[PDB]
Amino acid sequence: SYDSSSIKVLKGLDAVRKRPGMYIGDTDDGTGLHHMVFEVVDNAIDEALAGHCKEIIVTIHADNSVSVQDDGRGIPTGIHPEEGVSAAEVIMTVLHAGGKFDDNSYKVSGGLHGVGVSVVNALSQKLELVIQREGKIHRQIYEHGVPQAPLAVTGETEKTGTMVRFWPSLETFTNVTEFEYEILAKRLRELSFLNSGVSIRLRDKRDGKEDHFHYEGGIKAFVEYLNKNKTPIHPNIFYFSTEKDGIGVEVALQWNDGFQENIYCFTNNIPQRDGGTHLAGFRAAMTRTLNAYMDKEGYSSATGDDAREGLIAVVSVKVPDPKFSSQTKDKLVSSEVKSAVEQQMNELLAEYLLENPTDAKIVVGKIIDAARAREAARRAREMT
Amino acid sequence: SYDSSSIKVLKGLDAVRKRPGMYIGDTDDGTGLHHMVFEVVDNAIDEALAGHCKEIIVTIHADNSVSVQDDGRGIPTGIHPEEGVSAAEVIMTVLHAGGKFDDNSYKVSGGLHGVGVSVVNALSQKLELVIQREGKIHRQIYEHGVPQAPLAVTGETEKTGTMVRFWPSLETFTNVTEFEYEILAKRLRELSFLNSGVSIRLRDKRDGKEDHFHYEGGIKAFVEYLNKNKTPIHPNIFYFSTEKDGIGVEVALQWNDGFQENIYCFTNNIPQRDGGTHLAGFRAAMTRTLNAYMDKEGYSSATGDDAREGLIAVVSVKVPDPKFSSQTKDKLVSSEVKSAVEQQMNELLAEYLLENPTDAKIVVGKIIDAARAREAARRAREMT
Ligand SMILES: Nc1ncnc2c1ncn2[C@@H]1O[C@H](COP(=O)(O)OP(=O)(O)NP(=O)(O)O)[C@@H](O)[C@H]1O
Ligand SMILES: Nc1ncnc2c1ncn2[C@@H]1O[C@H](COP(=O)(O)OP(=O)(O)NP(=O)(O)O)[C@@H](O)[C@H]1O
Ligand SMILES: [Cl-]
Ligand SMILES: [Cl-]
Ligand SMILES: [K+]
Ligand SMILES: [K+]
Ligand SMILES: [Mg+2]
Ligand SMILES: [Mg+2]
Ligand code: NA
Ligand code: NA
Repeated sequence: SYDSSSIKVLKGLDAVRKRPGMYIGDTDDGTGLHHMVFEVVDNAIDEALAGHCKEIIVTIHADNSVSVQDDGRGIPTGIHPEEGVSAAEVIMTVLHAGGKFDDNSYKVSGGLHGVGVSVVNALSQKLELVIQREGKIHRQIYEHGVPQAPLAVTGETEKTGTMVRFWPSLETFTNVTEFEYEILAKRLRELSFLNSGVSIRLRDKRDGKEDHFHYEGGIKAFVEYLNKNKTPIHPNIFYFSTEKDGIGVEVALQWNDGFQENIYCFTNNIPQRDGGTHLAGFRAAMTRTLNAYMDKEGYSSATGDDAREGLIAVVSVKVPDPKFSSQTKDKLVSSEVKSAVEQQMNELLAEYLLENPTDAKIVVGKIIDAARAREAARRAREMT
Repeated sequence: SYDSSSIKVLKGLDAVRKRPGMYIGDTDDGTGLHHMVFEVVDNAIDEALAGHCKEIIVTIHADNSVSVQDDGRGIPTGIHPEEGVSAAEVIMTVLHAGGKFDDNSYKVSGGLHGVGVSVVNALSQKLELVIQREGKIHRQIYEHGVPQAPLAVTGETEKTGTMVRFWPSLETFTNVTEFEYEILAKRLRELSFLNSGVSIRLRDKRDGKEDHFHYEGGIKAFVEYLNKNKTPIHPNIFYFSTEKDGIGVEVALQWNDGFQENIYCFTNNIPQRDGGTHLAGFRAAMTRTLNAYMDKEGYSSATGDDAREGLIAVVSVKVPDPKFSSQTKDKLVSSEVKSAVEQQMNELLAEYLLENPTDAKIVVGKIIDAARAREAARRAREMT
């Protein structure tokens, strides 16, 4: 019988547990599990982007929980007038609730959906929240998203910040259920490059391992680190940072003598594994600008792929209201960011090539050599 | 000032309009726009999977709206006791509300989130809903998701079905704002192959163009259609359909003399452009089974990629509760479907090769030739 009683409305966080795929991704291969940490980290990084957080401490506890402490402003603790409970509880228990739906609290933020930490809460057998703010320490415990008591003052403090510790639910997560130090370290190291001046610590209470990430030199240094084990073919890393028409575009890149292409794209410090409009705009501008240079200099045929070979690049955009295809933010689907990246790249890359002739001639040589190798491969295939 | 007044809860469908990327995808390149149609179509296809719908009519109207009519059971019209309005209105106005959170109404369905048509409604300047059910015709109009009046009986009928017509909001959709016949036709043709016995019609009132898709022969015929403009190298399409351990696995495939790999994956008739665990399980089983055969027959080194070359395959799984990484369902993230596909493929592909020696020897030859071409390409690159 298919009728009005067949229609069910999922309330609170029930939808997250029912359909975890669309909120956290793969609950079996470990990617979703670690994404739980990243949602919490991203919220602390947003306090850092806002200029309020200078230290983030991530700890893997010996009981397989993870905590993230920041020294930001603290999650608001006061009673939310409409909802009638602490704003912190609203944040933790309500989907599409948060402080990033305008630019008053965070001018630019990786967070935008009002979903992330409420997902972590929904999918955690236990979550502990400690907030330092307005001279007071506040604490609350959740179990499978359900607050055990209202947020309560437990003492006094001169400090501000938020600590979230969570124990993932094994009713949701399967197979890969332990946290992997290196997965967290990779992301935190990257975040240090992306946030100069923010101390990021990782501590593993299981074996005593720890790291302190506080790189200077930003995404240019990130490119150096990424080319460390490789062989850069020219010495001057191309770098710029601009802010035009509301959009920040920061790019660093350098070619090596290998044959892989590694372009790391970020939007408000969140990586897009699956690329997007920023990547599209980067590729379009590289192809145009190199072709223009080779034409002008009489080095001209090479395609976009030949320029890709041996390339390491970091593309980091800052966008007031970006659009991602999912909660996990693997792909940027904002057409105006393609235009911004493409335009800034076309201008500044052309200038780089004019200002650094030694590097330009090396890169042209590399593109030519890639095109020659591609044609030889093609001819060899045809002939078998 | 960052405090409890900074925290905002988005209600009703406001979150969909605020953050359309995570609900419909790209609102500028036309993919999201057409996805609006596909959400409505998928709901009608689910009535077909349930055995209640035998005809679906998709119409592109001259005012740039689209309608989808089905002859299924009809969206329930009775008052929802908890919500206090028609179940149809709950469906249209509430996220994570629907009839696919258990298997009582639809044993297997592409729909699972309780989100799709409410998104279409949220992002439409106008939506018209007409439901035929329990001897009555019911109608309701929405504007930007807001019902203009409660669902009302407008007359009598011996028929059942649902008609949704929507006019997309240009406050959300930009650039590509007109519907493209061929985009809809591709998907509807595919759905006809996937749903033998369901008549699917497409009509364009702008120019009078129409199609009637009612292919027989299922996914085997789909493979024929896909190889039509190519040159199959062996005559017997590998095909099976099984249902084991709660999971349906249906595969058809055939090699052609070209060099592309085209594997079309589906879960409950919804395509995964970005692949997933079904694709992973398919690839794993092809590699194992071909290698085993070549070893046994003394034809053995070829990798998984060499088997990929010239391959056309359709992989269609039927899953009680699949997991997708997003509302647009581009990627299947269900580890148990990898195991089911891999296991069924290993068994039945091995049998196919034993039963069809002429085809097996041709395919082995092709894999060998691909491996030879790959090595020649590699050697040619190294030598430049
Ligand atoms: N560490 C923190 N410090 C201060 N405020 C925080 C912190 N973590 C969360 N918040 C607040 O809680 C809100 C909700 O967080 P969350 O559910 O993660 O959604 P979001 O960050 O807004 N967006 P998203 O992560 O993309 O879903 C944020 O918008 C902030 O207002
Ligand atoms: N054409 C239809 N015929 C009958 N029932 C329908 C039809 N369209 C929608 N429904 C009902 O409306 C519910 C909500 O649809 P919708 O918001 O699209 O979510 P869903 O189909 O359940 N899941 P999803 O599409 O993955 O978000 C469905 O689960 C059905 O119960
Ligand atoms: Cl407050
Ligand atoms: Cl009813
Ligand atoms: K939230
Ligand atoms: K719905
Ligand atoms: Mg967040
Ligand atoms: Mg649906
Ligand atoms: Na914002
Ligand atoms: Na179901």
